[PDB]
Amino acid sequence: KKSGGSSKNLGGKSSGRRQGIKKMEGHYVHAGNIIATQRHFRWHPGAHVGVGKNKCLYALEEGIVRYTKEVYVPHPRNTEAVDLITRLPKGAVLYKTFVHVVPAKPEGTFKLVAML
RNA sequence: GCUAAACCUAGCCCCAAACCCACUCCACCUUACUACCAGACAACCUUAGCCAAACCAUUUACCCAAAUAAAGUAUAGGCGAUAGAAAUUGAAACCUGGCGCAAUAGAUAUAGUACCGCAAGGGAAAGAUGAAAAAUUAUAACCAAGCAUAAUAUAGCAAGGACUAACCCCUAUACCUUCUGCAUAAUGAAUUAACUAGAAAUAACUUUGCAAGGAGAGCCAAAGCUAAGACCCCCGAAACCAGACGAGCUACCUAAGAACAGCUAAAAGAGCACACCCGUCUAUGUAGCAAAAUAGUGGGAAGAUUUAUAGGUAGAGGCGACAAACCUACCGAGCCUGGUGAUAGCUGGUUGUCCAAGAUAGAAUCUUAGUUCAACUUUAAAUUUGCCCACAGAACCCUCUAAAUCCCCUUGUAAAUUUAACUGUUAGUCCAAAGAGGAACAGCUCUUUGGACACUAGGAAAAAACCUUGUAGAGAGAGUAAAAAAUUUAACACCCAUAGUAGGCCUAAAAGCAGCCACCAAUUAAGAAAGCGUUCAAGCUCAACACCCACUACCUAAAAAAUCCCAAACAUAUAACUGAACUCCUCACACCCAAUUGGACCAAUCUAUCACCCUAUAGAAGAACUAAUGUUAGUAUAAGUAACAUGAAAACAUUCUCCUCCGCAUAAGCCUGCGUCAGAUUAAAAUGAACUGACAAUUAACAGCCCAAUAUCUACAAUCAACCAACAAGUCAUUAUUACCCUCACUGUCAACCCAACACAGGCAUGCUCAUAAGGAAAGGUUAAAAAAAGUAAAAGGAACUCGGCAAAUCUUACCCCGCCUGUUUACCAAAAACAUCACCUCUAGCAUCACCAGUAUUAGAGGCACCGCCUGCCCAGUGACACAUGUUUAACGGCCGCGGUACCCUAACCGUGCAAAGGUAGCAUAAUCACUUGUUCCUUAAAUAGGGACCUGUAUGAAUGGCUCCACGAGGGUUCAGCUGUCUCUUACUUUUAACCAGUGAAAUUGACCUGCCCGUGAAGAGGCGGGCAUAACACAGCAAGACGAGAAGACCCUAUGGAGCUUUAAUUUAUUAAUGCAAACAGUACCAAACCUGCAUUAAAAAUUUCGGUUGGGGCGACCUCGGAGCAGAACCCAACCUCCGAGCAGUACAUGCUAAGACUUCACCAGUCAAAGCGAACUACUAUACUCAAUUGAUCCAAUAACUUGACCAACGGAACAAGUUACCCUAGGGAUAACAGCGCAAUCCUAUUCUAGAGUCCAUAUCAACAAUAGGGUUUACGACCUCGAUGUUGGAUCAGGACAUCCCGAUGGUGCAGCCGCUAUUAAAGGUUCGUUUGUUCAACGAUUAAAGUCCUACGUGAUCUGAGUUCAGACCGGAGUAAUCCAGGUCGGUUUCUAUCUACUUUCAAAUUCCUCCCUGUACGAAAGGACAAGAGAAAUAAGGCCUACUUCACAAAGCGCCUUCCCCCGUAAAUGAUAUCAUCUCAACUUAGUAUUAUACCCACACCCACCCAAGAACAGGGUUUGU
RNA sequence: UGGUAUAUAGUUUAAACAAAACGAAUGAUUUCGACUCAUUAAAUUAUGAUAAUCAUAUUUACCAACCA
RNA sequence: UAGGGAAUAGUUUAAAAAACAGCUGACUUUCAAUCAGCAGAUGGAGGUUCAAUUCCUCCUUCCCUAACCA
Ligand SMILES: [K+]
Ligand SMILES: [K+]
Ligand SMILES: [K+]
Ligand SMILES: [K+]
Ligand SMILES: [K+]
Ligand SMILES: [K+]
Ligand SMILES: [K+]
Ligand SMILES: [K+]
Ligand SMILES: [K+]
Ligand SMILES: [K+]
Ligand SMILES: [K+]
Ligand SMILES: [K+]
Ligand SMILES: [K+]
Ligand SMILES: [K+]
Ligand SMILES: [K+]
Ligand SMILES: [K+]
Ligand SMILES: [K+]
Ligand SMILES: [K+]
Ligand SMILES: [K+]
Ligand SMILES: [K+]
Ligand SMILES: [K+]
Ligand SMILES: [K+]
Ligand SMILES: [K+]
Ligand SMILES: [K+]
Ligand SMILES: [K+]
Ligand SMILES: [K+]
Ligand SMILES: [K+]
Ligand SMILES: [K+]
Ligand SMILES: [Mg+2]
Ligand SMILES: [Mg+2]
Ligand SMILES: [Mg+2]
Ligand SMILES: [Mg+2]
Ligand SMILES: [Mg+2]
Ligand SMILES: [Mg+2]
Ligand SMILES: [Mg+2]
Ligand SMILES: [Mg+2]
Ligand SMILES: [Mg+2]
Ligand SMILES: [Mg+2]
Ligand SMILES: [Mg+2]
Ligand SMILES: [Mg+2]
Ligand SMILES: [Mg+2]
Ligand SMILES: [Mg+2]
Ligand SMILES: [Mg+2]
Ligand SMILES: [Mg+2]
Ligand SMILES: [Mg+2]
Ligand SMILES: [Mg+2]
Ligand SMILES: [Mg+2]
Ligand SMILES: [Mg+2]
Ligand SMILES: [Mg+2]
Ligand SMILES: [Mg+2]
Ligand SMILES: [Mg+2]
Ligand SMILES: [Mg+2]
Ligand SMILES: [Mg+2]
Ligand SMILES: [Mg+2]
Ligand SMILES: [Mg+2]
Ligand SMILES: [Mg+2]
Ligand SMILES: [Mg+2]
Ligand SMILES: [Mg+2]
Ligand SMILES: [Mg+2]
Ligand SMILES: [Mg+2]
Ligand SMILES: [Mg+2]
Ligand SMILES: [Mg+2]
Ligand SMILES: [Mg+2]
Ligand SMILES: [Mg+2]
Ligand SMILES: [Mg+2]
Ligand SMILES: [Mg+2]
Ligand SMILES: [Mg+2]
Ligand SMILES: [Mg+2]
Ligand SMILES: [Mg+2]
Ligand SMILES: [Mg+2]
Ligand SMILES: [Mg+2]
Ligand SMILES: [Mg+2]
Ligand SMILES: [Mg+2]
Ligand SMILES: [Mg+2]
Ligand SMILES: [Mg+2]
Ligand SMILES: [Mg+2]
Ligand SMILES: [Mg+2]
Ligand SMILES: [Mg+2]
Ligand SMILES: [Mg+2]
Ligand SMILES: [Mg+2]
Ligand SMILES: [Mg+2]
Ligand SMILES: [Mg+2]
Ligand SMILES: [Mg+2]
Ligand SMILES: [Mg+2]
Ligand SMILES: [Mg+2]
Ligand SMILES: [Mg+2]
Ligand SMILES: [Mg+2]
Ligand SMILES: [Mg+2]
Ligand SMILES: [Mg+2]
Ligand SMILES: [Mg+2]
Ligand SMILES: [Mg+2]
Ligand SMILES: [Mg+2]
Ligand SMILES: [Mg+2]
Ligand SMILES: [Mg+2]
Ligand SMILES: [Mg+2]
Ligand SMILES: [Mg+2]
Ligand SMILES: [Mg+2]
Ligand SMILES: [Mg+2]
Ligand SMILES: [Mg+2]
Ligand SMILES: [Mg+2]
Ligand SMILES: [Mg+2]
Ligand SMILES: [Mg+2]
Ligand SMILES: [Mg+2]
Ligand SMILES: [Mg+2]
Ligand SMILES: [Mg+2]
Ligand SMILES: [Mg+2]
Ligand SMILES: [Mg+2]
Ligand SMILES: [Mg+2]
Ligand SMILES: [Mg+2]
Ligand SMILES: [Mg+2]
Ligand SMILES: [Mg+2]
Ligand SMILES: [Mg+2]
Ligand SMILES: [Mg+2]
Ligand SMILES: [Mg+2]
Ligand SMILES: [Mg+2]
Ligand SMILES: [Mg+2]
Ligand SMILES: [Mg+2]
Ligand SMILES: [Mg+2]
Ligand SMILES: [Mg+2]
Ligand SMILES: [Mg+2]
Ligand SMILES: [Mg+2]
Ligand SMILES: [Mg+2]
Ligand SMILES: [Mg+2]
Ligand SMILES: [Mg+2]
Ligand SMILES: [Mg+2]
Ligand SMILES: [Mg+2]
Ligand SMILES: [Mg+2]
Ligand SMILES: [Mg+2]
Ligand SMILES: [Mg+2]
Ligand SMILES: [Mg+2]
Ligand SMILES: [Mg+2]
Ligand SMILES: [Mg+2]
Ligand SMILES: [Mg+2]
Ligand SMILES: [Mg+2]
Ligand SMILES: [Mg+2]
Ligand SMILES: [Mg+2]
Ligand SMILES: [Mg+2]
Ligand SMILES: [Mg+2]
Ligand SMILES: [Mg+2]
Ligand SMILES: [Mg+2]
Repeated sequence: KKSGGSSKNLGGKSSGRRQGIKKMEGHYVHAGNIIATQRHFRWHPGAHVGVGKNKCLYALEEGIVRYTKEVYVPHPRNTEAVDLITRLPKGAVLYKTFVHVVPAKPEGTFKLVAML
């Protein structure tokens, strides 16, 4: 009988992006394999780890994935990060979580091919 | 032992072969089956649609002249669904058979007959001996249901375990379907027999053959190829189209006919009133007399009347005084056949045994009742890891610094992935936990984690979701698991008090105690005062001393609903026992999940070959029925029930009694259908006969069946036809000339009769009779209960009944609304205010040989309004029409304002301003007119939501969509005087019918099976069937209607379906058709130019056609929403919903290598799409965090179109998008749904109600006489909501009548406590449910108001108790009006008039709770107690009444061997809330859940009933039957 | 019963610390008056809290309703 | 309860203008009319934009519509 009002909120129907870690600590990866996806920089690229447009971390070499805590030093051109470290107390250091790939195989080997 | 059972032929089916094709005579196209006369009418012309496309709109296979192959190829196509060649290639061919049926099969077939239908057309059923029936006292018996032989004994899904024993004991909630879940009161089923339902490609698998080849040309082939085997149901709509058949009913019309007494007036669409026509109201009837009737009452009855006969109009239609009427007994558009096995995402159904595995995140979708992908699940195969998991490791911003997860060697285990091939599931329930919404309600809704259920067992009482427990068998063995409810409450001090001082101040006063300051001090000891109190004072307590032991607790305070409480019981014998399908023991072992899937066996039948008292191995298939409101047949149940029938006596000769609705004849129709003989047949009836067989019969004068030609003639009604007067202007006639001498044939003739399925209470024209000279019988017999039906009479009253004076009686006044009037309509729920109508007005048309019309603008046609009377106002902006250059037109569609201010208020002549085409004029007005509204006032009634007259901005009155008056009329609606009455107070008596009993005959719906109880509880939420209790030998008959969610009709309300149809339109598409215009074509004439018809191509109208009308949704509608991104819910890998909470997007800017290419990866849970990228080529570069731009989303598939190419194109926003389609249905239809609303129940308790706790405030003071705020704690289930659990193959819904059952939260009556209780009246609380709780006016009302009363006129529940008991005013279909909405169809919370209420009782229950009675008033006490006065009791006692219950007839009254009331008689106990004594714990006191005493209690008292084979028969104050009483009154 | 509005001099009426209006008085003015002008008197439904705002009950207004 | 629209000088309208009203004068014996001058406005709050009656958002007042079916 008595009619009621409607909800005034629209949208909010987006689905999950299925982002996060794809390769955990100790996993074996091949060159090109995506290690992690993210919308903001939660994990930073370390050794033999590339970063794409969308902050996607991928393996540059074949090997084992490792996660570490390292000291963060921004690039001087980056003004937002450089305007933050100049306001820190003398003695403080910023830390961030980096992901690395420890290579497994060597670049190659020298083989005998002829005896001239 | 009956009924029955059983059979093998009749013939039929599919092929082959072969082309096929008459006859005695007579008759047959007119009314077919009819001997015989003047004619000329003639045949051809695209099938459409269902359906498919999941809608639909282009489109959607249908032999078309050779099997195979080419080939499902070329090609076509909303390039979708699907459709689909050819060239070319090139085979075989002996009718006489059957792994076909065998009487529900096979042809429908014993036959296109019987029968149904006007017609087209539809369309059956069944038989059974034997060699011989010229062997008929024959051919044995044994078998379905149903019965009989032979009824029954506490108790219960009917059995099982058993047992000496049938029953008694113990255990046990029918089946199918459908669901989250059914004993469910959800579906289907009476039962027996028979019949009745899974059809196939692709690929793959299995088993042979051959093998780089296979195959009996085609084709395939990187082990393939050939062959075989093995997988895809049944019934059902409303509809659509084509072609036939129908106007003997009905609607209208044509031709020529008929009927209408009597009276009044004599003029009549006049009145009274027969025949006749219609069908107003009431009752009855409701499977009937009747698929629309009967009785009574009513309307009309010389006209727009009624009616017989023949003919005409036919479904894309007709007809229509429009009711969406009627067109052969369901017309929103007929019937039949066919297309047609229409379609159905929907319901129902789906047939042998046994084992095994087996419950599922989600996405898209005109999609959420479905489907596809994924996920889960199954089988086969290959391979190698899967599950469990150690450290280490995974973010800052930030609020819960969460339980956890992700990753993961070891370890313990045995699964996992991949490949191949498939189906089903995709409508979820509770519990725990984390949360969202709602109300920190819901058996509520939405997500997540896990569990259980949808499988077994045990337990929690019964029990889907809680606990225990799972792997299957036998056992008269054992050990265990879970598993039983505990609690009982409030005593408390005694004793004593002098003084500075009335401290100071304030104050009228302030003295311990209104306020401010101080708060010192006397006495052994006592506050410049802690609580009451006083106007201020007085006055009473507390803190003090003394005395000596109060020598305490300071942890909780209640309860009430409705049929009947609910196991029975128990405080004391030593913790162990009982207890499963778990586990052990002896033996055995494939032997307990829906859908789905895999596998092992098999009945019968046919065929091949065996076999040979009924089998084997194989091959085949119409291969298996406890269920489809299934089909046919048989037989039960209801049920020997409902219902049906014959006037009397007698010599069967006749007579008597009573009806007379008639009767006789003709026409029509029918066709031998009560004449004789006979009968085994038949009626209720083993004389009669309408049935069977034979025989006979209706005789023409009545009637029917007619006529030579040509030309020609026919002005003057009828009505007693004469006066007279009319309009509606009428039914009757010849002559001339020619031709023409035979004559009585043929047919109908009966009856008790036709149309309605009937030997039907219906329908049926005319003449005479008009109450009969003709024709008929209401009672089978008895009894004389209820209820019911039809009548008669009724004391006193006289509408108090009721929605209403319905009905009955009686013979009557006045008024209002609507419509003028007679008239017409929804055959079968509406007769009316609706339609028509005289009159008025608008529009169109200047004319002839089939309508209008044999007419000509004083005409005809299309429409509106509705006689008359007074009137019909303003608007042409918009739409339309006309005219076309403006323009014209509303008696065409339609429309006809607002703001602010001013005379005290109200109002505004007036002032200011804007808009419009014009601004609602006259009039009327609380209306039949949205709501407000029961508006105000007068009349009317004792009392008025009624009615009438007025007042009235009515903001939604209003003028030919006609407005306002006024005669007459009305089965219209409303009010009323008077009278009348059984309508009512308040019923009663009698008669008839029915009824019951006897006799005869003998139905229907219904039926899972039944060995068919009550209470409470439980439960799919309302139990005869479950749990706990109570009750209980068996059995008929008559009554009742509370229940069996009783019977009946697959709900008509509501929702759903990409289901239908009707109507409307500014929905989409289209103009075939019709009309007009233009061009062309055709055609001619003297640079100009050609009539029309016809054809083609365009344009514009008209009138139509086809198709559709999205979804989500705490039912639908309205509103809102539909794609993408960020945040929270979701805290830590990923994922996660709500019509949940917030913020955003549908770009922009910079580059111009945002160039080419390419490993490896992520992925919005599928697909599609989307995303990140090393190296490399080529560039750039030595500075630019440059080498995939910044930016969060910043977006759109295929086809198609454009384009030379590159490339571009949709707010396809319903955003995975249909190339293009809206409304309405109450005129509606079909399929379903309790998956989904409205009534009811159930849950919940926000709202509502009640109580308690708290003590601010009110009450002069005074918190608790009384009332009560802010809040708190519980309970109730009467309101309004919310939820969607049972029911939509039906649970009938308001109020009232009838009868009431129950709760107490008590309205009166009773007993008590308190009072701001003097008394009389009251307020409040405790206890009490035995008894009682009125009549009236308006309203449909429940309520409410009012009038008069009462001791009181209680609150609630019982399916808002009760419709198989009633009522239908209201609500709530089909008709209609008003206002409003809309272009219209149509619609509204609106108002108004009208509108069919079925049921024969099978079961349960009940049908004498036998018998104590309640209250008011009067007198008296008493003018007493009380009291200033006014005023005015209780108790005791007495008397008289009312009601109720139970009886009776002396009188009265209705009546009369009797029954009744209006009359008379009788009527008997109590209830418990408290108030008081004695007296301990606690030596006072204290009514004591202390022992005890009293008010103060009934084994409710007693009363009633109490014997028993004379009993055939009769009588009765006894009674339905039976029974009972009497007969010492059995001629 | 329900909610929704409600209140201001003596009345009438904006607004609450109280504004204007009718009437009253007073003068100014006129030969005297009316008009006019000026001046004066005159009020917040009352109860409890915030401290002047919410409540509290009244007060009259205002619409709502058995049901099928 | 749901939904749409509106708010501009004291008043009524327009896309920051007019009209009156008001104030100041002239004309008239006086008033009115007339003539000549002067003033006054974007309900409220918040935000974008250099700039907002003119782009959005919430609140107040008022208006209109719907509030249905059994
Ligand atoms: K369809
Ligand atoms: K047959
Ligand atoms: K059920
Ligand atoms: K049912
Ligand atoms: K059932
Ligand atoms: K069934
Ligand atoms: K005819
Ligand atoms: K069903
Ligand atoms: K569906
Ligand atoms: K004092
Ligand atoms: K006959
Ligand atoms: K009849
Ligand atoms: K006679
Ligand atoms: K009729
Ligand atoms: K009538
Ligand atoms: K016009
Ligand atoms: K009236
Ligand atoms: K009146
Ligand atoms: K009109
Ligand atoms: K009438
Ligand atoms: K009587
Ligand atoms: K009954
Ligand atoms: K029923
Ligand atoms: K709901
Ligand atoms: K869509
Ligand atoms: K609720
Ligand atoms: K139902
Ligand atoms: K005591
Ligand atoms: Mg989100
Ligand atoms: Mg989501
Ligand atoms: Mg289709
Ligand atoms: Mg060919
Ligand atoms: Mg046959
Ligand atoms: Mg038998
Ligand atoms: Mg038993
Ligand atoms: Mg079955
Ligand atoms: Mg259900
Ligand atoms: Mg059950
Ligand atoms: Mg039952
Ligand atoms: Mg059903
Ligand atoms: Mg098959
Ligand atoms: Mg069609
Ligand atoms: Mg047709
Ligand atoms: Mg006829
Ligand atoms: Mg006839
Ligand atoms: Mg005629
Ligand atoms: Mg006459
Ligand atoms: Mg007459
Ligand atoms: Mg008459
Ligand atoms: Mg007619
Ligand atoms: Mg009509
Ligand atoms: Mg109609
Ligand atoms: Mg079908
Ligand atoms: Mg199994
Ligand atoms: Mg779509
Ligand atoms: Mg689904
Ligand atoms: Mg591992
Ligand atoms: Mg799913
Ligand atoms: Mg639930
Ligand atoms: Mg003192
Ligand atoms: Mg003093
Ligand atoms: Mg003092
Ligand atoms: Mg004293
Ligand atoms: Mg005092
Ligand atoms: Mg003091
Ligand atoms: Mg003391
Ligand atoms: Mg045991
Ligand atoms: Mg076991
Ligand atoms: Mg076993
Ligand atoms: Mg066998
Ligand atoms: Mg066999
Ligand atoms: Mg079969
Ligand atoms: Mg059978
Ligand atoms: Mg059957
Ligand atoms: Mg019976
Ligand atoms: Mg009978
Ligand atoms: Mg009879
Ligand atoms: Mg004759
Ligand atoms: Mg005769
Ligand atoms: Mg008789
Ligand atoms: Mg009889
Ligand atoms: Mg009777
Ligand atoms: Mg009488
Ligand atoms: Mg009355
Ligand atoms: Mg009267
Ligand atoms: Mg009455
Ligand atoms: Mg009458
Ligand atoms: Mg009339
Ligand atoms: Mg007249
Ligand atoms: Mg009718
Ligand atoms: Mg009628
Ligand atoms: Mg009329
Ligand atoms: Mg007019
Ligand atoms: Mg005005
Ligand atoms: Mg005024
Ligand atoms: Mg007027
Ligand atoms: Mg009205
Ligand atoms: Mg009356
Ligand atoms: Mg009007
Ligand atoms: Mg009108
Ligand atoms: Mg009348
Ligand atoms: Mg009439
Ligand atoms: Mg009998
Ligand atoms: Mg049944
Ligand atoms: Mg029960
Ligand atoms: Mg009986
Ligand atoms: Mg009965
Ligand atoms: Mg149904
Ligand atoms: Mg459709
Ligand atoms: Mg269709
Ligand atoms: Mg659509
Ligand atoms: Mg919908
Ligand atoms: Mg809804
Ligand atoms: Mg909408
Ligand atoms: Mg994916
Ligand atoms: Mg590179
Ligand atoms: Mg979509
Ligand atoms: Mg998507
Ligand atoms: Mg209607
Ligand atoms: Mg139906
Ligand atoms: Mg339900
Ligand atoms: Mg309900
Ligand atoms: Mg029920
Ligand atoms: Mg409750
Ligand atoms: Mg007080
Ligand atoms: Mg639910
Ligand atoms: Mg049923
Ligand atoms: Mg009580
Ligand atoms: Mg009572
Ligand atoms: Mg009821
Ligand atoms: Mg009943
Ligand atoms: Mg009625
Ligand atoms: Mg009515
Ligand atoms: Mg109307
Ligand atoms: Mg009537
Ligand atoms: Mg009835
Ligand atoms: Mg006395
Ligand atoms: Mg004592
Ligand atoms: Mg003592
Ligand atoms: Mg003077």
